[PDB]
Amino acid sequence: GTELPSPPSVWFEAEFFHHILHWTPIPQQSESTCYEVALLRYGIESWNSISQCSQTLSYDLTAVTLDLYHSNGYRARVRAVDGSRHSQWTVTNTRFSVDEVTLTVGSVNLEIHNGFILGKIQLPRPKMAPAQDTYESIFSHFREYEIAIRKVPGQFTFTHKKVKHEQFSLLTSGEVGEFCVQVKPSVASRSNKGMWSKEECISLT
Amino acid sequence: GTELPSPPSVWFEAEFFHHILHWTPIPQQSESTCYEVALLRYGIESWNSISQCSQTLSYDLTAVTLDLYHSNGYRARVRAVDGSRHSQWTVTNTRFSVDEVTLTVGSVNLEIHNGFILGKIQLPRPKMAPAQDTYESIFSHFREYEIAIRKVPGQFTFTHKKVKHEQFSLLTSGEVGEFCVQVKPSVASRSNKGMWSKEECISLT
Amino acid sequence: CTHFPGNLPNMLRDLRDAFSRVKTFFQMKDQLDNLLLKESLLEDFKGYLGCQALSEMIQFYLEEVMPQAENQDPDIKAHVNSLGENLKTLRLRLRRCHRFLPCENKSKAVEQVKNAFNKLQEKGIYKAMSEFDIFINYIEAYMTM
Amino acid sequence: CTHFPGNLPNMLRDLRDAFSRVKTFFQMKDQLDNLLLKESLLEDFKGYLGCQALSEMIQFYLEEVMPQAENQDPDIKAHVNSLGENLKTLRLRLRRCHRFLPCENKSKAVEQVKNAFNKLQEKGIYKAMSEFDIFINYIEAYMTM
Repeated sequence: GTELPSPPSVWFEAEFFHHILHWTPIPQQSESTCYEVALLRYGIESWNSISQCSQTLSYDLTAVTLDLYHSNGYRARVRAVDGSRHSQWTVTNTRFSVDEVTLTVGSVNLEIHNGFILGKIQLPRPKMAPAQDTYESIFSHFREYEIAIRKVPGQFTFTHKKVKHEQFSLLTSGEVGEFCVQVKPSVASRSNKGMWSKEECISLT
Repeated sequence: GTELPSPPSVWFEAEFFHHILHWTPIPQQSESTCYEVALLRYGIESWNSISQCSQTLSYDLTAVTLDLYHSNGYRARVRAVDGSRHSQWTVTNTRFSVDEVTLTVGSVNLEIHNGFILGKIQLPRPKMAPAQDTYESIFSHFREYEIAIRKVPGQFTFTHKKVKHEQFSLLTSGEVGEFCVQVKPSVASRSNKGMWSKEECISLT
Repeated sequence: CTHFPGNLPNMLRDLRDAFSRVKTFFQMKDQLDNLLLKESLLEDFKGYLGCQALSEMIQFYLEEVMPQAENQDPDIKAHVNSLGENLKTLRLRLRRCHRFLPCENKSKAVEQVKNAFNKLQEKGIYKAMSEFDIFINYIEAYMTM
Repeated sequence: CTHFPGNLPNMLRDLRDAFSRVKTFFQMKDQLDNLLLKESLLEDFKGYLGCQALSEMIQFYLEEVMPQAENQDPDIKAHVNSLGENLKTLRLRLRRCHRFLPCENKSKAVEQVKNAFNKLQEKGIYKAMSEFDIFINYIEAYMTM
């Protein structure tokens, strides 16, 4: 009975230099309970307590994994603490590496031309990212982007286009109105899932 | 009986661009008999009669084997001819190649210094040799020379020295008189036999 | 091989996508934290022994590792063999286009010669042997480069 | 290997000198005049497949050719085996000093890894498999050069 339940599960959720640890609370958690988060760099048998007590279900581990893209990854564990008792540790099921990072774009700029609409994709430049590590620098080859284009006025429908450059063009066949765009990034050799960008529109008129 | 005996044997005897064919006469050879010499370049199934009749036991085949050092060698054959009858052909036992060439030097120059005698070895520059094919060019590495030194006045005795350069020096420890020298060449990687040079002497006084 | 303008990526994604199918099983199974595939192996892949190092590993995985795991736990014996295929499928594409895996490529001239030698038979043993000096001259020629 | 300042020549002379001992026998025996060891083989020795071409030939002679001749005519079965030795003796010296025969050289990192893997056993199958992505990242890294 004197036992304190361990977090049901611990997993990473990350984007380029935004490595957030996540976990499920123990059942029937009192408010005096918090979680101790620890870390381990694969290759070094050494667990490093990062936070001794966090009253939340997530934790930004970026700062302590800034060398993820030049490493073999990490392992993170969480345990419950209440008074002078603590649960067993609950470790991530898989080694967190660049393979578990969700690709995203920094933003999208749109300009209107003759029958062309010039599009430029701004890759993400997070703060926490050291200069030596730019998106292009890490993912130097095979960067692609799926594009979705919606017309307005109009219904919620999209034309899909596939590009392999941060820049692309859109044919304004001979229409007017607003044109909304969203892009999802990817790396041809990697299987990393990606996320659609916040739509970006432009009034042709 | 109507048979005409074939040359007992045919072999090459050569130095740098001086490829002489040789053979033993048939037994009891009349003077109206001569030898027909033929040639073959290894890789081409084709015998080429070089001389239809030669009343001698040797034949300079240089001119027709000027590409010996950039080839896989040759085969030569000889047969006896008298009136309208001729012997079977007698071919060389081995393919004549650069391996069957006797190395020799062009000459040796000697100068007298303090306690040193400067020696310079002149590699052979035969006429028949095309420019592209200099001794150094063919035997680019591992050229060595054995040197024999005789004192005069004195007896017929020699001091032996081993050099790896066309130039060498001789210690005149503190003696006078004439100093005769002879050199025999070789190629460290090749097993080609060599010949001692015509002695070259120099009056120190 | 079409100079491989760049058809390889799709093959690595194929390999990883195959691996993700067994990633959790083994990563939950492996509790040790030391690196097995040291970066010394990486340096080797970059050394002028790279090709040989890479061939050996692919061989190692396909012959020793995967066979021992696929069998030991049929649970994923399939999911793993699939990965194996993606691998062989990669190796094949790597050596069809020189530069990447020369060390697994047969010599053409050597092939024809072995055949011409077989097409001779009895006369072949004799001609190969009596051309030995040509052999040495080739070998020697080689070294001088 | 001492960078091989140049101890190889003495080894080629050793090889030829061995060959001269059987030169006449086979050269009197071989009556055909076509070249068996075409110069295409020479070009291969100069191509970036050189090492592989050279290894194959040495293997060819030592395994197929010499064994079939030494046996077929014991007359020189010795004189020939001797040549064989000079050959193996050469091959050995060629690969002890990289540059000449890299293709016959084992990878050190790959050796240690195979051993560390053997020193694990059960835990080894699991760690090699769960590091597969590191493997792919190495392979991929390789290609990008």
